[PDB]
Amino acid sequence: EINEVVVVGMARTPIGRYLGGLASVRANDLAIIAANAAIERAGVDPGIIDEIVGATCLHAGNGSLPPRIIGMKVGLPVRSGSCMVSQNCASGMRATEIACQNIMLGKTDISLVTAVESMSNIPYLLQQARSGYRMGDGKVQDAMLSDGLVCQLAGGHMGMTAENIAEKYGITREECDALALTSHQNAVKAVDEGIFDREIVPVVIKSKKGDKVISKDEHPIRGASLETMAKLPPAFKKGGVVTAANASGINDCAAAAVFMSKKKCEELGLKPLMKLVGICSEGVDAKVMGLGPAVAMPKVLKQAGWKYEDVDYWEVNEAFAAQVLGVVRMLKEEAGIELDFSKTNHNGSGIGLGHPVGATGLRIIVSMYYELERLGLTKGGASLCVGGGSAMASLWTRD
Amino acid sequence: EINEVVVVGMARTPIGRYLGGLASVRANDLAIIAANAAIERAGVDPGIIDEIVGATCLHAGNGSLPPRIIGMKVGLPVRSGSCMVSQNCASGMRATEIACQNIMLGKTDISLVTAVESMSNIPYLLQQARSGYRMGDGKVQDAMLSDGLVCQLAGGHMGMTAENIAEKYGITREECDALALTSHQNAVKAVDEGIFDREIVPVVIKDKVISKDEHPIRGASLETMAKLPPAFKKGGVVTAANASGINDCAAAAVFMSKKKCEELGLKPLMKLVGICSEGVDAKVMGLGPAVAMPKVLKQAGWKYEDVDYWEVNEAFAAQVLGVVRMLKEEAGIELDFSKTNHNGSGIGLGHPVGATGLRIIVSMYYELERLGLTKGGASLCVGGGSAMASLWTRDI
Amino acid sequence: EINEVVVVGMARTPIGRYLGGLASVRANDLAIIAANAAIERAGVDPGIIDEIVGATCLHAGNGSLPPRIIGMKVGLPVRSGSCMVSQNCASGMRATEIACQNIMLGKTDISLVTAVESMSNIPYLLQQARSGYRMGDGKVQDAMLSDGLVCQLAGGHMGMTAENIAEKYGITREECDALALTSHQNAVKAVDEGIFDREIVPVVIKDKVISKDEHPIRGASLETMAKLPPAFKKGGVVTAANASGINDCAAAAVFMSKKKCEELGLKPLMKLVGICSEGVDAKVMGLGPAVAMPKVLKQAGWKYEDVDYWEVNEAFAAQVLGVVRMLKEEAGIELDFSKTNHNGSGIGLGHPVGATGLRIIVSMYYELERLGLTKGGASLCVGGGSAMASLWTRDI
Amino acid sequence: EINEVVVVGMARTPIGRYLGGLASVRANDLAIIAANAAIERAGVDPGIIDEIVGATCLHAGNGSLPPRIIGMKVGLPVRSGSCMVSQNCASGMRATEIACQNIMLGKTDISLVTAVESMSNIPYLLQQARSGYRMGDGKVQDAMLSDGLVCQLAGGHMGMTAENIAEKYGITREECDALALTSHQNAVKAVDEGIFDREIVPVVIKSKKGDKVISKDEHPIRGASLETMAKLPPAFKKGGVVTAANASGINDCAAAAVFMSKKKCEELGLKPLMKLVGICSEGVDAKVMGLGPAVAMPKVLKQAGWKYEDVDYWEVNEAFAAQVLGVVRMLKEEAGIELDFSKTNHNGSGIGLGHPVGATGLRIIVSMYYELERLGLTKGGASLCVGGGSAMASLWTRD
Repeated sequence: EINEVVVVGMARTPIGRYLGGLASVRANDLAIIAANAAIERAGVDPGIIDEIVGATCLHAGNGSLPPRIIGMKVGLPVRSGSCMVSQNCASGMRATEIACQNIMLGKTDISLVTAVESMSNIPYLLQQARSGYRMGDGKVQDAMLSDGLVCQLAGGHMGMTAENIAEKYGITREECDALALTSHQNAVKAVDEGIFDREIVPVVIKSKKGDKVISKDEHPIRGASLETMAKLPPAFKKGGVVTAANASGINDCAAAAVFMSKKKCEELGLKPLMKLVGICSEGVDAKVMGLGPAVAMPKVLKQAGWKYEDVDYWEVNEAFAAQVLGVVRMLKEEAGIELDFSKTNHNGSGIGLGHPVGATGLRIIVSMYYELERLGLTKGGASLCVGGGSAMASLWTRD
Repeated sequence: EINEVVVVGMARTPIGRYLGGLASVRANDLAIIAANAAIERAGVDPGIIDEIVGATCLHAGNGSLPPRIIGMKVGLPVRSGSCMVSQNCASGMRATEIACQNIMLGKTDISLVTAVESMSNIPYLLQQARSGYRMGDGKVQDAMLSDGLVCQLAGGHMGMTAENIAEKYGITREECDALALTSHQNAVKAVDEGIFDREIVPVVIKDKVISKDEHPIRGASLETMAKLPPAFKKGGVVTAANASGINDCAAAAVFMSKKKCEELGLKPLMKLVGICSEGVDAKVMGLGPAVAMPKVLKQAGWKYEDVDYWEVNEAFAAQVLGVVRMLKEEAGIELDFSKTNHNGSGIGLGHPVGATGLRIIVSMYYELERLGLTKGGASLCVGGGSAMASLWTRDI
Repeated sequence: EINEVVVVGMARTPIGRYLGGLASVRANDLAIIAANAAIERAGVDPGIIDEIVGATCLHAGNGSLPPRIIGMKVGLPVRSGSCMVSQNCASGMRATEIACQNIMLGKTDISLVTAVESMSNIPYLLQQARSGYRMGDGKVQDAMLSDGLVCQLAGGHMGMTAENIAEKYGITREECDALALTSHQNAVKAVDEGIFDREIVPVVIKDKVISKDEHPIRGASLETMAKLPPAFKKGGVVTAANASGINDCAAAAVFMSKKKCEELGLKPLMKLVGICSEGVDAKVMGLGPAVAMPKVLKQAGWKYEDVDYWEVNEAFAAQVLGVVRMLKEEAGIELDFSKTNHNGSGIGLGHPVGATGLRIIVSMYYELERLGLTKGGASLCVGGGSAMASLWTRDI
Repeated sequence: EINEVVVVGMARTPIGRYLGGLASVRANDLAIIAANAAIERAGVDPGIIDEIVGATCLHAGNGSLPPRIIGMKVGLPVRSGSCMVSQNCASGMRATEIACQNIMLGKTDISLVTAVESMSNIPYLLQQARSGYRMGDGKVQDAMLSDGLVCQLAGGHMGMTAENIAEKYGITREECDALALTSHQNAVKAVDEGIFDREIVPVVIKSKKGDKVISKDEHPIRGASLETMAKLPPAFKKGGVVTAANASGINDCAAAAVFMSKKKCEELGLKPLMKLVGICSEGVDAKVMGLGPAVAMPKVLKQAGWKYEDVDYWEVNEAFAAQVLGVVRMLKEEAGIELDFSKTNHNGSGIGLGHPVGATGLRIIVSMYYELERLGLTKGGASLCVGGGSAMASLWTRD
């Protein structure tokens, strides 16, 4: 029969601003810092880790199979496995599943999962450079948009799909700005109070004149007020309800985690932090991808036999304020769920802290656990929508 | 209670030459052709497919999560799952594992796997364009190399790790050119004989049509191989002819739990027996198969002799000759070439990286079917070192 | 006291096709070949040449002040002067004027003029690369168009200004295709007959060699011209075949004061009589010659009848038919095609922009020499409108 | 016989910093501002100007025959001539010659000369984009270097040729920094005192929130001291004497001038500012291009029958401090000239004010005149070295 899987170490870097504090740190070097932190915290010798499952949305520019580069540099054995997975925003959560199911089936005993996105260092593409443009102008493409944020099925930017959710359920700019403010404010609150200090591993910038250190998330807007939110123009559509402040940002980050079979963790005398309960995907139409969590969360709860009210804390990534309010509505209408804001996103989410696409899937799992630990809770869950529709959700317990 | 996994449909496009007959068709449309072919050969309604696991080495330029695009265009339901996986050369073989483990654990009942590489359409990269070059020249990088064929751990192109194996085992070029020739000739023979016509779905150009593998060096002679200069090292044994080629191709397969196939009334073609990864040092990643094949065999309770036929990709002639030998010295295996790569391999037919991992699986089965055999296996080395191997049986 | 100006040596390379036989040779090395040819045909020691006036339309990609590089490689003394001039299509004809005015005023005694366009090697531009794109797609611009063929004043490609002339004078396509055909056929005839062998210096490829003009549409028929679609306007009279082509070529000439040529014991080939510019509105820049030819004729005291032969570049069939007519209506000139463009022109032989201005001068002379004639003239329209014209005589 | 030529109007924009105040103004729009200023100051109807001779070093990116665009936009008649000339740093001075010799020979009566270089907006090149890179990496080239500052004949940057002059004549870092300081200090002096206000025409940046105006040259280094000059590292060679402070800068600018036959200026009742006396080129080896002025200045003086001491004021462009000190030496050794620093570059030159390559050739002529006018002098001269060697010099008088 299948093994039980546990998490033994978890870490993430700060979430940097687009072209901000971490713009000088390429994705692989952020992954190495987060991976080393998780490995040390677990107390496992990197030489016995069986594989690395690396998550990222934009491979381009980071070399041949970056996860193999990241694994070898943190000391994985050359015998270890390596692969790179992408499910857009849920990349880190799908890497977690792939690794855990490998452990479930006995294929591995210890698996490293890295999730990273350095959106400040995504290159531009020259599509016709190989065979030549022959004649006439072409396009030098921003890969972060053409290969990531701009969905072909949706027809435009992710923000447009949030506008669809606002239209369908009739969400207004006032409701979006209200929710968005709390995220910026909650994020500001937790950042300055040091709530993220435990999970964070700092990133050190090796400047020539000196040596700077990034230890704090830097996306949230300080001094946000309900009237300041109302002063921003629409960011993606004329008269659209989505703005830069009520929409998740563009950001850099890397998260990592060490997973293990329950019995391997016991053999090594290590401390299991929490146990995988469930994890799965479930899609919605690309044009309303934001509602994915409203179908993934009930599904994973069914697979595990839990009721929504059983989960002690939730980390539901806020891609856009309208997107969240659409999830609340769909969860009330087509599910029997009244989203418990008192046990969900306590310290801000994507809107306030940012959305490093490739890292976020695992980021919210890391943050979920450490919030459980700070509040002495037991059962946690994390879900998030995905560009294209295929959303994910996962459930965990601290035994 | 763990579910049995069977393959109901498989397809692949012809293996086009670098900048050749398929250069005008992008990766996504190549994957769509193969997937539609595998779907109709399985005879399943694409509306009930639970997920797509898409393999490719270079995502750059192909849009947002191509596997989601590929799935929706071939008719997957919006509730289906989607993801992109890369294990360099074995990407197609890892996507298979991922989908098969989803079926093993009951997460899904029907999973579509696509594996594609359009190396003719890999874009070039401008790394400093976003923040600006400010002053001074920059680099317009060939992503095919910087993000694929050139490995930092190995210190250079994949061909250097082939040269490293040559030095380790003192493999001369004559052995490299001799193996390469038989790979080119075998590919030419099987292409002209139409052996690949069953597995192939043709690519229509919007009105020309490509339907034959076009990489094999025709008229290859023992001595034409000797006149070519080394390609990656001064005085090295690796040449363009005895090295795998750069190519375009797409392969697809529809997997299912055995209970689902019976319920739907379809015919399982072969059942998964074993699948696994196992790595070697990046400097000699070509030796990967020599550790992955004995492992998957041990995992499955199979001895090497049980396998009727193997599809073992030839990344480089020196690499294969190193695998033949490491298997002899550190394993108890004398590689049986009479039961391995009958119809040319990576050297003769080409190496469309993203698709190869699954391509050899497809070629494996149809050779089992053509020879009335039962047990088959496939394995391949991987850039970086993490090789893979798999075992299958038609005796469901 | 103003000095008399004579031409002692002239040369030109074959007119290669866009991305054709000369695509591998850059502008500078094409100019070096022509210049060396003109130098030895003049029989002058390049060490005493006082300056080089280099013409080209697209400097981008050819290094720092190419004319200085060209001069030093063909053996000009370091004390020599150097400069680059551009009047789009007439660049070669303006460089000639500049050098001839330097000789007229005693500033120099020997001036070398090179005129080159390697349109196959014009680079693409990244306008935002320096400061950064920050976010969002950008443009990779074809400089050949943005910095040359596409004119902002005219509102579009050079072909639209040809269409504008067609509407102004109601010129149908049948007239355009008919003139185009004779230009293609005449070019084919003269190419095969070796008439251009005297003026041509062949280009050696490092070991193939190009020596014949390769643009003429062979087997051109009245009805093949009618099946081609319009190229620049919906329902427009301009097609690729009746429009001038994109090409590569270099021409060179060594000018001298008549007193210097006698002092050195060399043979003057022809003497400058008149040269000037005169513009028209950019929207109908093709009509330029209809104002530049009567002006230079008036400037020189020559009537049109005095000129034995003309080389008038054909930018577009409609453009020439407009020039023929504006010359009739506003000037007293009925353009004598029996004494104009005997051996194909821009439509048949191509339009290597930077070189054309001087190329037609070279072709003019050798036709005068081939026919034993004396007085010659050359003129051409220019992107933007500032056309030029010149008059020459072998009766020094 | 040949006509006498006069200048009737002159203007230039401020010299902006590389990527500085004028980085948003493309070369053609700077040329239009300078051209309109010169035309208005001359008091000539633009509809009768016979031609425009446009000077610039880097055409790329500025459209089809920019001088024709610039001429039509300032109101030249469609009958007028147009052409673009380049002699690297002497581009503006060669455009002046071409136009003047056209007037000398009766080909034109009124000629507009524009000289511009917007080095902040020089594009990058993709050389193999047309036919394709086929396979392997290429180079995305900085055209300002590959097509301008980097000389193939010299083997490297212009700064290297200045190092050759320092080596040949044994010029030391101390002598270079001393001269360079005075240029920065003299430039600072004249800028703040408004000495350039007459010749300058301001450039207006049409920002959205507001409207900013550039009216002052912005290259000179404020607070320069002899010890601050000694603190900068070599900019182009190990242990080289050339630094960013003692080397001319990278800058944006446009200058323009209206030239006329003496008799055409009289017919229109206009005021001739000064009369062309002489103008010519003379080259030196590309590897020591800096010494060009030491051979061009004596030559033009011979053509005109003047002695060096006859010139009331000189504008000799300082490309590099070592380059100038080499000119002083060559003028003393191979010419009989003791460079009169008391009548040369009173208000700083290329080192202090900057070196917009395409505009400088005419810039120093404009500045030369207005310094003559401020000091009530009569005879002026302007010369400058050129990348590759072909240098130029010109002589003028206020009658």
